[PDB]
Amino acid sequence: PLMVKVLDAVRGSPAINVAVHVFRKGLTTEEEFVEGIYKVEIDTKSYWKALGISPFHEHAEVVFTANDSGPRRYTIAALLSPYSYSTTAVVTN
Amino acid sequence: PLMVKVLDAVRGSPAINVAVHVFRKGLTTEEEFVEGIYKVEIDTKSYWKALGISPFHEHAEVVFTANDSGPRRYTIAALLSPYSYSTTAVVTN
Amino acid sequence: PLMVKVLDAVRGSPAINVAVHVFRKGLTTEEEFVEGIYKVEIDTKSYWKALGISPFHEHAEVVFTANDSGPRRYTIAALLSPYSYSTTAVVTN
Amino acid sequence: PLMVKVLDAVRGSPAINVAVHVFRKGLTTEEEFVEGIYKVEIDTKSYWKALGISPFHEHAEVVFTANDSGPRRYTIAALLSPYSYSTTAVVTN
Amino acid sequence: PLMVKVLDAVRGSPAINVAVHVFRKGLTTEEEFVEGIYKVEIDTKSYWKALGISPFHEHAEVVFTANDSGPRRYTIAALLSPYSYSTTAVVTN
Repeated sequence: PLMVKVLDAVRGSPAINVAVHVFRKGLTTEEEFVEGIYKVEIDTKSYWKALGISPFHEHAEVVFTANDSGPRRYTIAALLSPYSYSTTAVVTN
Repeated sequence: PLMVKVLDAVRGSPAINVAVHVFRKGLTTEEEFVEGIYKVEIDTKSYWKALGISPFHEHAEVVFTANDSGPRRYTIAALLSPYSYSTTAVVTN
Repeated sequence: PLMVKVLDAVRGSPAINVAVHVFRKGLTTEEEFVEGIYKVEIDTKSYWKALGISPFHEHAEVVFTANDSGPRRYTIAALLSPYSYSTTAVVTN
Repeated sequence: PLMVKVLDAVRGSPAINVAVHVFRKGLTTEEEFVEGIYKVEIDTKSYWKALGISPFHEHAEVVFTANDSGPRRYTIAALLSPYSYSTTAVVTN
Repeated sequence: PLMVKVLDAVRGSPAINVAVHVFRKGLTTEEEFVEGIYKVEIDTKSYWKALGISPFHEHAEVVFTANDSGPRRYTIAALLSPYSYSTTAVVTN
């Protein structure tokens, strides 16, 4: 037998985030997985990845430059954060 | 036997996010997976990926430049955040 | 037998984050895993990864430069933080 | 037998973070794992990783430079910190 | 038999962080592990890792330079710190 009980009875008004997982049993390889159920990515960067099998093999002249700059703003009040009977505000005077 | 019970009885007015998964049993390879059920991507960048098998193999002259700049703003009040009986506001005076 | 009981009875209005996992049994390899259920990535950078099998094999001339700069701001009030009967605010006078 | 009971009865309005895991039984290899259930990454950097099998094998001339600079600010009030019947604020006069 | 009871009865409004784990039984290798359940990484850097099998094997000329500098500020009020019936504030006059 295998029984899983989550949140059988609720009487009020809650704020919930539920994730239930029950299991019974060349260059990049991934198999038989679960990735990023409740996931947040903000300002994620990747430049070079898995270029090939034989890149720049013979007499390569490469100049690599990466500039991250400038005015960038990120304002968040609640992130993966449930609330109940509260007050949430973002004010920019 | 295999029984899974989630949120059998609800009496109020809640705010819920539910995700239930039950399982019974060349360059980039992925197989038999679950990816990004509740997923948020904001300002995600990727420049070079999986260029080929033999890229720039012989006598390549490459100049790579990546500039991230400028005025960019991201304002979010609630992200993956359920609420009940509350107040949410974004004000820009 | 295998029984798992989580949050059987609730009488108020709470704020919850629930994650339940029950299990019964070339270059980068990953198999049979669970990754990043409740995960937040902010300003994550990766430049070179898994370039290939034979990159820059013979007589390579490479100039690598990585500049991180500029005015960048990240303001967050609640991150993976549920609340109930409270006050949350982000104010920029 | 195997019984696990977590948070059977709740009478108030709490703020909770729950994670329950029950188990019954070339270059980088990982297998049969759980990684990053409640995980926060802020300003994480990686430059070179898993370049290949034979990179820069013969007569390589490499100039590597990594500059981290500039005005960058990160302001967070609550991180992985649930609260109840409280006051949370971020004020920038 | 194997019984585990955590937080059977709650009468007030607390702030909790719960993590329960019950178990019954080329270059970098990891297997059968649990890593980073409640984990925070701020300003974590890694430059070179797992370059390959035979990197820079013959007559390599390498100049490595790593500069960490610039005005960077990190301000956090509560980190992995739940609170109840309190006051939390970050003020920048």
